[PDB]
Amino acid sequence: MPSTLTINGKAPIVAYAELIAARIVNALAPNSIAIKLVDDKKAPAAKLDDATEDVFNKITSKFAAIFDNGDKEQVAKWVNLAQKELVIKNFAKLSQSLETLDSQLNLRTFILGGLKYSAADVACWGALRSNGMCGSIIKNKVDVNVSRWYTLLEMDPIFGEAHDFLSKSLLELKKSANVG
Repeated sequence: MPSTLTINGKAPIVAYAELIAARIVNALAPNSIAIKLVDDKKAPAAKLDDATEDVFNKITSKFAAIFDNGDKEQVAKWVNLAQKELVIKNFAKLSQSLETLDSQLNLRTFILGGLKYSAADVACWGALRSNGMCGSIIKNKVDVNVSRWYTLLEMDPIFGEAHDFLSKSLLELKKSANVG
């Protein structure tokens, strides 16, 4: 019986990282996680089974067979940056954090430099997807490595259609609540 991941469409910072993690898991091990929707700003952004705290890392550690690339210390640093810094809508702070990631991606396709993306990439990509402030910073401060890495991952439906998946599912949720 699958784990359940609840994703909240009225969360002011949408749990993209968590959702993409789950998409990766089910892509490689179908029916591992059942996705459930809520649409209420007075509810957790995401919940794995009954866990509301440290949800990303709980998916990641639960499905360790899938998230099997990256020294865990090094993955944690970048997951921390995404969850503690890249989601925060502060221009100066976001500028600095984006510079750190840009420098990291200078000689690398993915954050930790494998052929495969890792949890580090999932967390940072999700964080930036959730944060509307970053687009212009990335452009105007010429974080072109971030730009190219973000576009690369965006062309992968697992990442780039997560928003559309969430918004069509929420539409169908409203349509079902509204049938007479």
